[PDB]
Amino acid sequence: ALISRLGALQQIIDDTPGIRLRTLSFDAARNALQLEISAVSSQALEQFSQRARARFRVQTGEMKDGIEGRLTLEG
Amino acid sequence: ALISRLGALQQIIDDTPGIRLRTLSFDAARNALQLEISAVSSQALEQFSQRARARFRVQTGEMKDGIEGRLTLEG
Repeated sequence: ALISRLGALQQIIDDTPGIRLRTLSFDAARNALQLEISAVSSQALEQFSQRARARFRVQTGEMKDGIEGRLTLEG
Repeated sequence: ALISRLGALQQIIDDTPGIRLRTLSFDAARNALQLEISAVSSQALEQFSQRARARFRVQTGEMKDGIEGRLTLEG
């Protein structure tokens, strides 16, 4: 649930140009994985959001020379 | 660094009676993995701390019906 989802997420990050993992947090009790993404542009972040949405449950939101994305996955 | 260390950590958690992962956080920039452990007792948390210390760099500290451990790994 954690280890296997992490590999999938890392694959999508790695496959997606213009994206880096900035931070990641996991809460066992909520079985929730919170991800903060750095992106070169809004276009790159949308590339990533829809790839993540294709594999997992949900779009990536928020956003803050400096674009960030927030994907809370639940399982 | 993240994916491979996670599997090692999960092995030690799983091998150690009386321990559960409560939360986990990773900061890419510090290449730092923060772990919060729930334990049945101080004895279980010491069992875990020394296993983690054997594989990684550092002892697990803090502590807070409710014992917790904090292992910040750096890589």
